[PDB]
Parts: sequence; C-alpha cells; structure tokens
Amino acid sequence: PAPSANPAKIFIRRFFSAGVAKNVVSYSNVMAAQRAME
Amino acid sequence: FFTPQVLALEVDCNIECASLLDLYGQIEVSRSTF
Repeated sequence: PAPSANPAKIFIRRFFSAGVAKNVVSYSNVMAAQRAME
Repeated sequence: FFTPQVLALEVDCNIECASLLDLYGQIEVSRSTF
C-alpha cells in the first residue's frame, strides 16, 4: 500500500517552507475574479 | 623486465570543511532581480 514517499518533495526543500499556511490563490486573481462577476 | 603489482588504493587526505548549507531559510527563485 501507500509508500508515503512521492517525488513532490522538490518543493518543500527551498521552493516552499513548512508550516506557514500559505493562501491557495493570489489576491490579484481574487480581485480579477470579483470584477469578472460584474 | 619487472612489472610492479599495481594495487588499488588512492589516499585522499583532504578535509572538505563540513557544510553549513541546510540551516538557512529555504526559497527557490526564478529569473534574477526578485
């Protein structure tokens, strides 16, 4: 079953930092999505 | 006329001054001037 070892660890070493609670979408996208409803 | 027995050792004797590159805060980047 589950190997628990995926090759997606490339990004936690530098590209990301553990335990930070990053947002999932950039604010520019949020405001772009907002006025797109208008 | 006498061929020496070429043994398979290679003495190195070179300290690398062990690393300090894993403590720092880590962030991959892209094209320069971030």
